Amino acid sequence: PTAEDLARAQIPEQQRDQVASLMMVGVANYDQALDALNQGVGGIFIGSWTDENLLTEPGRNIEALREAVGRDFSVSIDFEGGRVQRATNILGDFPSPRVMAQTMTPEQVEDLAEILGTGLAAHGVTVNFAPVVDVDAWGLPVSFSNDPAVAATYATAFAKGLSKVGITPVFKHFPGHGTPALDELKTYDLIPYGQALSETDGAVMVGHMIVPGLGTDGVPSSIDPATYQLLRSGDYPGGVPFDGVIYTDDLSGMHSPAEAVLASLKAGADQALWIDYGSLGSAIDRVDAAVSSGEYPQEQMLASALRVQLLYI
Amino acid sequence: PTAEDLARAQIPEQQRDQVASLMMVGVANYDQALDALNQGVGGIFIGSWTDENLLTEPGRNIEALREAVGRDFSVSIDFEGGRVQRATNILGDFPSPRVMAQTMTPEQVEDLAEILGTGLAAHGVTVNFAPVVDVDAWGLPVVFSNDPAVAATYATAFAKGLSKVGITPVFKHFPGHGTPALDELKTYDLIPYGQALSETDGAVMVGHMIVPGLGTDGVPSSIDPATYQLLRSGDYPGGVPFDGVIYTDDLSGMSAISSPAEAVLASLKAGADQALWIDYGSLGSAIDRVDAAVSSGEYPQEQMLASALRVQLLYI
Repeated sequence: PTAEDLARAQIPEQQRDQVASLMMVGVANYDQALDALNQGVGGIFIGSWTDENLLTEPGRNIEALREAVGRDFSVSIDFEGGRVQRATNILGDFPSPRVMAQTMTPEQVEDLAEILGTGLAAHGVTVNFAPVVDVDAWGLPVSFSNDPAVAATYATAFAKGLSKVGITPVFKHFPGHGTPALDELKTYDLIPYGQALSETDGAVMVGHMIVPGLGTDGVPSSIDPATYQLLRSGDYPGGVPFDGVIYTDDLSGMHSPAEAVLASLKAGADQALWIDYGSLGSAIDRVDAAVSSGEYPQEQMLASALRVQLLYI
Repeated sequence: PTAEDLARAQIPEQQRDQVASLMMVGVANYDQALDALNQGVGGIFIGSWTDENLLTEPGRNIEALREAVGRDFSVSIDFEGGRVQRATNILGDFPSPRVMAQTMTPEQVEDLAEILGTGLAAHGVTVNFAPVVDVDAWGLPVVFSNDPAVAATYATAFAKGLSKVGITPVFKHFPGHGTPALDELKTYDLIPYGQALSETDGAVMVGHMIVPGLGTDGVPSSIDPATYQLLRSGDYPGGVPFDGVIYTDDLSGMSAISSPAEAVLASLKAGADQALWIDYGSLGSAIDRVDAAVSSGEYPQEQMLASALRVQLLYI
């Protein structure tokens, strides 16, 4: 059968569970994770402060979660290099992107991601919110004169090593940094997504920056429909259309959380990421009601739910 | 012209510089490091106590130290995985040794150490106080539980990876963390040193633990001469004689189970080649204390110079 037809068959039956699958919440421990997944959430996020026993404690780690929940779900982490977190004592860390491109070859970085990704996979991570593809992050510090082709080359290698061991890489943060106008992003920070999305299977995460000339004035990109339409169409130099899953950056570090979740989904996101402090049920209430009222059109919601289900096939 | 001849010729001229070459201190920043190095210290130790700019700031990094100081010197770091006491975050980190053994092959661990070591080398590191060879660090938590052959296999693979990129690995902590009696260590925590010291060029760090059945009752291993004699002779199951450089664990934190200048002298007298400590305020005092001990014969001159030769060999 067709993979899409198989995923369509895995879309949840109840509408509350359909919209819940479009959300991904940061969790602090095993209990919070199980409570979120029992409400239908499509995935959980392991944050910098997340209890490390959730990775290592037998009977109360990710394998136990998959046991207690009889469905497929995503497990994300932010493992991009050069940043200590609770999970570092367990899983290690990449160097900072600047150190990797300064001192290693693209082949070493790809081989490094395969090895480190092996430890991530063995602990039940399925999504890594990395690599950064910001051009200046892979270059030397201090408008600038870094090379987008370098950022594209190393990000592509990094992502290929993760994919070899079954970890979905996610390029971030679309459409890039340096608030410079869209035209200036198209000749610089947008270039790496070209090679990134045409040579790997990675997903994309949209950031909160406000881009003059993209969509509506003063609106963060993560909740502006023009951002997602740009990603879908690929209408930028070197861009290729993208029909995979689009994540948001953490909507809590941006509105109320529930309104921000709905705002991002309505704009075109497939996975609304945020650090849940208990408001998950209120968000599901608000988003399910928007589908019933027509504020969130049903076919857009179901098209996103199909993209989410394709992750598990 | 042998390798040992070339190193013997680079041994410092004055006796004060000779004994100071047997010391290695933690440094807080570039200005402190350059001041330590102009006092003749053999090497510096980068850690969580160190200004991160010392690794990165142009004109104030390690490369700039090597330009300001004529002679060769060592730059150590503790970069091992699973420890919170990290010098910096820009270099990445290994997974914990348990995670490495659980989830990766020894071929992956070797290649991992070669890759991460490349970043360490490009920032001026020459010595890495890793790997731990304790059997339980490489196995599951304790319920003869874990297999010393696994610790030996992975610690050896880890060490070979660092060497490929010019970083000296240091096996630690001799004669073993776990305090069980020497006879017990001989059947367990001492086993990995056999493969480590016969298959690699790694150095060895002696710890501070008090081992019953080894030397004087109640004396930490780092200042007991019997620890170093055991390491030199390889007088334990599977052990080979080791004539490389022997480090002490951080002398500036030896616990109350037993002054800084006296600790340096005691560890060198006992057989160490590199007296290591973190709090650099006592460097001048230690140079004075050990220098006078060589003049008075308390620290025999041929022992001190043999150690100085081992140290110079790291640079040839």
